[PDB]
Amino acid sequence: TEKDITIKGKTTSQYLASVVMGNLPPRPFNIRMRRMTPDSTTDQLQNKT
Amino acid sequence: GMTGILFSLGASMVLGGVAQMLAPKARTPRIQTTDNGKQNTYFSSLDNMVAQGNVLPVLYGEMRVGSRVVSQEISTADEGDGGQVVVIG
Repeated sequence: TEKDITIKGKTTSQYLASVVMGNLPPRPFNIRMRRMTPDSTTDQLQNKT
Repeated sequence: GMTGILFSLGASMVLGGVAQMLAPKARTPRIQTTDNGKQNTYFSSLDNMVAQGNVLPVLYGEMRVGSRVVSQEISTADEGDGGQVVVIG
């Protein structure tokens, strides 16, 4: 894991946030992301990333 | 042969002052009306100038002073200095 992210706000607008990292490893590589909050089950929750 | 017309000049030099015969005396700057009534210093620049006409200056001790700005740029910052502590709310 290179970096974590947590958001604890309340909004209904599409909010975009930028996070930077320093690329120490050389050579072309791959980058991935994983969501820890489980997917929505009902329509009452819509936290989509 | 002979070398006439010595024409001693000890009197002429004093005509401009005697303290100048041992010290060249410090130069003085001019006064700009636009810069109110402030007096410009010849050895300090508190204001931060623009890196272009002004030659690369030199420092010789103390003197919190300005600079010659080379690049000014304003952008959008990141949320988090580093580490894993990246909370927002």
